[PDB]
Amino acid sequence: REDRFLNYFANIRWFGGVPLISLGKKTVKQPVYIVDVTKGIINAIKDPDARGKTFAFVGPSRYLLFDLVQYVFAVAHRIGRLFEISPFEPWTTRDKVERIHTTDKILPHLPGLEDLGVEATPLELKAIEVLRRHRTYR
Amino acid sequence: EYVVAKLDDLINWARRSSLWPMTFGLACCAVEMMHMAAPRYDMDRFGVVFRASPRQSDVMIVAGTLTNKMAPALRKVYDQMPEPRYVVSMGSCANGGGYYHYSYSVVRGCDRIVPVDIYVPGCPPTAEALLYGILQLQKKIKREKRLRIWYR
Amino acid sequence: WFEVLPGIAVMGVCLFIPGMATARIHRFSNGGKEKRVAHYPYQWYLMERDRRVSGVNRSYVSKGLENID
Amino acid sequence: NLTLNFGPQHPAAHGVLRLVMELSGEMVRKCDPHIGLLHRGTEKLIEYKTYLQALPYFDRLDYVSMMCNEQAYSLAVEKLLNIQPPPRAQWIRVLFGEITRLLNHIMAVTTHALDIGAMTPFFWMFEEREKMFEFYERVSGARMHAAYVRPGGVHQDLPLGLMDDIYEFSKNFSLRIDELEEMLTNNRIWRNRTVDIGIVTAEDALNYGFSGVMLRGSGIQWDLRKTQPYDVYDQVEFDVPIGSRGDCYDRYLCRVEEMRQSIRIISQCLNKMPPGEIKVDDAKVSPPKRAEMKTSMESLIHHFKLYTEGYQVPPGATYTAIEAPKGEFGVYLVSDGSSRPYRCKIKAPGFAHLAGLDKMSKGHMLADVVAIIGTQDIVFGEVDR
Amino acid sequence: MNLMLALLTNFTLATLLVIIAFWLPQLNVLPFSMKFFLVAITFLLFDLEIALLLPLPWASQTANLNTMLTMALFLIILLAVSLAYEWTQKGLE
Amino acid sequence: TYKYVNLREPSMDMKSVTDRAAQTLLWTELIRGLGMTLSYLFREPATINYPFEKGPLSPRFRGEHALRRYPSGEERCIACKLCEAVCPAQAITIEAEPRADGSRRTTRYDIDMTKCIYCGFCQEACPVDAIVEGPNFEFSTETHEELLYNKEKLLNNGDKWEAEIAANIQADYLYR
Amino acid sequence: MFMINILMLIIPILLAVAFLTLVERKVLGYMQLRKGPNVVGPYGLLQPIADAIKLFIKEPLRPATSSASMFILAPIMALGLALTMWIPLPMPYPLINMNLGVLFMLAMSSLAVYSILWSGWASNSKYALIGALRAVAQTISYEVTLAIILLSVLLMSGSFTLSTLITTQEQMWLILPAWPLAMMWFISTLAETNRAPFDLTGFNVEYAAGPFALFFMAEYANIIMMNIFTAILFLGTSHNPHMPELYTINFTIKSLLLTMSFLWIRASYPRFRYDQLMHLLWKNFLPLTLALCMWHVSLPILTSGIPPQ
Ligand SMILES: CCCCCCCCCCCCCCCCCC(=O)OC[C@H](COP(=O)(O)OCCN)OC(=O)CCCCCCCCCCCCCCCCC
Ligand code: SF4
Ligand code: SF4
Ligand code: SF4
Repeated sequence: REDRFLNYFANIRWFGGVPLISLGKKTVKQPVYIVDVTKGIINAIKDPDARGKTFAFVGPSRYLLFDLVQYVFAVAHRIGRLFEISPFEPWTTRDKVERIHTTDKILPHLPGLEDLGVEATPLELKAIEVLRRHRTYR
Repeated sequence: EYVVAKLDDLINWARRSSLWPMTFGLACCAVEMMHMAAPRYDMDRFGVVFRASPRQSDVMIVAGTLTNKMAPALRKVYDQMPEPRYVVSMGSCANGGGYYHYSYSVVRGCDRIVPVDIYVPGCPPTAEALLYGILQLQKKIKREKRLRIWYR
Repeated sequence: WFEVLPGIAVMGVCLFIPGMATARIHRFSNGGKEKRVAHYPYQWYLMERDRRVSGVNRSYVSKGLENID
Repeated sequence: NLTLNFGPQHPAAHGVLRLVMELSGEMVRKCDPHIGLLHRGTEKLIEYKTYLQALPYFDRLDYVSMMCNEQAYSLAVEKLLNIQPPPRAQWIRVLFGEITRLLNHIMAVTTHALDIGAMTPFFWMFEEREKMFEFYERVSGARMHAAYVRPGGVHQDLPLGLMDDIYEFSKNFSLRIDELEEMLTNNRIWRNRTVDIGIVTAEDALNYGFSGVMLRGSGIQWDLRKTQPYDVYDQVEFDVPIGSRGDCYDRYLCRVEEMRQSIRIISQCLNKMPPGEIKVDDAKVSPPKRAEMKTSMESLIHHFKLYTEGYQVPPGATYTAIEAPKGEFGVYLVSDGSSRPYRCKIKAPGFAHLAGLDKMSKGHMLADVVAIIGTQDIVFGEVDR
Repeated sequence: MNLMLALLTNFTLATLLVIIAFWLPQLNVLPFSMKFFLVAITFLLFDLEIALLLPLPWASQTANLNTMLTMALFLIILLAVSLAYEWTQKGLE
Repeated sequence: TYKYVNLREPSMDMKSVTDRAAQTLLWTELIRGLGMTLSYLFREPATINYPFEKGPLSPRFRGEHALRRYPSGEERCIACKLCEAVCPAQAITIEAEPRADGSRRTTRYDIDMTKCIYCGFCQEACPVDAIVEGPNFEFSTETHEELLYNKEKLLNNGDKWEAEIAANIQADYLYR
Repeated sequence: MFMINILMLIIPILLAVAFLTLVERKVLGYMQLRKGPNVVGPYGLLQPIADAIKLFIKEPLRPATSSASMFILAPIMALGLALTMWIPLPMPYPLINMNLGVLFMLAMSSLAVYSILWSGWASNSKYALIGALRAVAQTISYEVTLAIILLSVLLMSGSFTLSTLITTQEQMWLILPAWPLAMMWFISTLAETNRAPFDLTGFNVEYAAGPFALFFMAEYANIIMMNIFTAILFLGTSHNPHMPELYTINFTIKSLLLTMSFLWIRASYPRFRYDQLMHLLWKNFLPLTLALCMWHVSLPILTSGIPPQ
């Protein structure tokens, strides 16, 4: 609901909506859903025998496309900061812009999520919830 | 800094100088608050104005007894409040639901729904310990906004 | 009954300023003289004339009998 | 048609009673309100308690009456137990039973005059109301909710005082009711705000099962206050008001004359009280005194057992009702034969007095509807019957 | 020449304050009813015939007066006869 | 009996209409009446300055719980359980045990100050007059986890004061 | 230094009503047997300065169901014309000597109804869509009851400008020939500015802490303005050329008493139940207005007392 990476998109009401960076090469990474994250911990908290055997979190099916950025504006139809405003909680034109566009689908020999089951969530069903813009009905 | 931390002795003073409360009259604890509005223990003009629209509130007050037919309607009004809010519930039936406590259709606590900060006990708290609870609340505001972004 | 009297002496004093201020501007801008008003076009014609012959460029100064003797 | 639910709105009055309005443009012609905001599980809850232990849950049934409730309970129990209460005790139940009517009939006008929107008669009368809660604290136990009337008559005697206080109180009250006469009666706008509104006068005004005012002040002379006795209550002299037509303004003018009766009765009751005892003497129902439950042997066994269990009530159904200051008060107390009662079904006003809002409302405005409600004097938590 | 430099301060002051109000110190990162129509039409009728009634105080420092007397009273007549036929039907108004 | 209020036919003659015509037209009503009954402002405001001033009470006023004891400390409670069986909210819970001296005392002692509905019957049920509703409204902590009073609040709370308590019982025990 | 006359009229008039919500309650206080602000002042006088800080701290959440270009547009004009109407007003010297200004006050006040139609409409449904309409529908009925009886005293005073209005009332207190008009002046002006007897007045409930304060600050700006406008018209004061200070002493102090009247009538009366509220204008007010409109024409003619201009 209230992460930074998916809310980095659609908070870009601007004089230009550019992807990163006008290219559909590496997009995207593996957006695992947040219920699967909290479900992996509670199974492992008395698993047993899960010490040292580090685990990896599978995402959805399967890699992902450039369509995601077009998927934002299609369906959206185009906490202790301060008393007034924080002076610097920016979009950070620095190494922030590259920490997500470096996908690295890593080694599948980690067990790491389906064995710490059961976590299976698509993207197309949970996308209605988090996105919220001016139409709200159609 | 001595310069910056001097400022929140105005702002965290100003919010504890003008509170615009909502009251939810549901049961017999509503009637005693009206006598606090009656000018013996005159509730107005000790920092705090009378009733107000549901939009412009800071301190909501749940009084009386909650039923399961009111548990949705409480949360929706609780969402519409702005951010520096506080919940203070009077009445012994807002702290565990008094007795009626073992009944099939009474919200157990008025704490498993909203997060509440100050608990006044009693079938009717006699509009004598309740101004004492409000001066407890302004005493609770010793918080800071500077040295929060100035620390982290 | 007493406490309302400091309430009266705040907002009522807050209206004392602009009537005092404006009457200490146009009196000050014309040097202790009131401002020449003009409601009819014949009335303006005096100020349109007399500014050109006052001494240099002013409408709030006079010449008097001793000008042309 | 627009289907607005002007109710849950915390627009003063009593932020509750959420209903529907199928208004025909401007007129309403269809009103179907919803109740049940406080159901509380009352009538199921009493089925596990005893008689003395269940008693304050009658007290918290109104917001206002503290001695008119529990008057409808002990008198609903003493008939089952073949007891008349002692004579000093009956003069107090009429005194506080004719002092709670000087709490409803103050609240029934001011709170009606606040929905309407007048500010100053709300503060001009509750500041005089404070002179009366000092009585409640001085006699029983608390601010309002007092477990004071018992089945064995009065709990304890009122202390030294309270006779040059009530006479001090009641000799300076008719000036305060002469204030609101200047505030509302001779005024035109409030008269224009309520004339010919809620004209319900036919025999369906009684087929709907209404109790008093929104009765006799609309017509049919009948009341439970001198055709049915309670205690020493017929030995005092008074009259009952009747208004002219069947609207709200001729059920409003009951309540001005009604408060002009309770002053007479208090000034008649004080002259007639004899000295005597408090409780019923046979002590199978009343507890014995504190100076007795520390000396003899017979006192403790009829003390220690009388709180583990309650009384011994004979079986056989019963029913009664008295004059609540807004209506009848039905209690159909089913007895079984032990310390714990069986079913205890209550009838409160508002079942009749608000189901007949359907007949009363239509043909009229929307701003009429809020002005209707504060005339019947409907209090929620009391519609939990 | 300040009229026009007289209100320009007033309107730039209102649009300034909203930016400190709605903007930067926030940063969160019909059914038709006939009876509610005919009064607007009725108002505009009596809104016109007060503008013809409007030039009166300049119409007194004038020539022979009984022309200006008997005719100015006639507009009030037409403003009043218009009431009476409309007074036959106002509706729930 | 009867009374017919608001039942009076009008006058309807030449002169008395002028009292009803001057009423509507020039408003001799609504100002002589309602502009004078408001003012009426010169009376003294009867307001209590609560942190400084306080209001009246009664000697039989209820409030905070406390426990008493004899002269030099004895635990006046005898754990005869009667206050438990008449509590309407069952806020009492007592586990007793023979203490090694021989006389029975308490181990756990609870008052659910949340659930406590203040029927005060505990004050009128103890034979050895142990529990007393102490007249102090000092309250309002910040958690639900705190108001459940254990025993070592109550003996301490019964010993923050006693002369407050011991004078009210001694002025009221003759009535009850 | 024309600019410093501007800032020494706009700014010193904001504190004239920012310190009135205090006075609103204390006058309300000492009727109900209760005191003013007690803990903060000490005499109250430190209360509104802190409360003014709060409404710009508290977060103004915006409706997602509305536009933004229309929603802040109504507070733009709210301080615009409701402060512009102060400008050609004498004390004893106006900022602008307008040749005609009584029409100019009505020309600006007629756009006050053009603001309420914005905020209810562009926001939301029902309440904000139907409930905000009726309030225009009452306040369109109080220009014809306003402007006609306004015109009936210009027939006797003489002209349109306001500077001649002082000289023509130097002996009179002109309520004495127009005490029937004095009611229908003050009743109608009370009704337009949306106050306690004439109230039905969703066009506020959607505004959070930011822009509610404007349409609480602009509405109050109107009410002392209808006081100061009745002040120069009915209860005219004396004028001294050599002593201009003595004018303003007995000028605002007379308007300050009539300022209390809106606070004083509010503490007496109920509402009017909308169907009556327009019914008491057309059926009841308006036929007397035409009659007295005919009255002030024939009588200066049948006096040979025409006012010169
Ligand atoms: C022949 C010589 C030439 C002619 C000379 C004759 C002189 C006549 C002077 C008449 C001018 C004043 C009368 C103007 C009309 C007044 C309005 C009115 O009377 O309406 C009456 C109002 C409507 O209801 P109604 O018709 O009475 O029906 C109910 C009957 N029981 O019912 C009411 O009574 C209610 C009153 C109106 C409600 C609003 C009241 C709010 C309080 C306002 C206080 C005003 C204080 C004074 C004004 C301030 C001073 C500037
Ligand atoms: S028990 Fe307490 S909260 Fe419940 S109705 Fe009674 S006074 Fe109100
Ligand atoms: S008050 Fe009585 S019943 Fe309660 S613990 Fe003490 S002795 Fe036992
Ligand atoms: S104080 Fe009241 S609730 Fe608590 S034990 Fe005594 S009677 Fe029961």
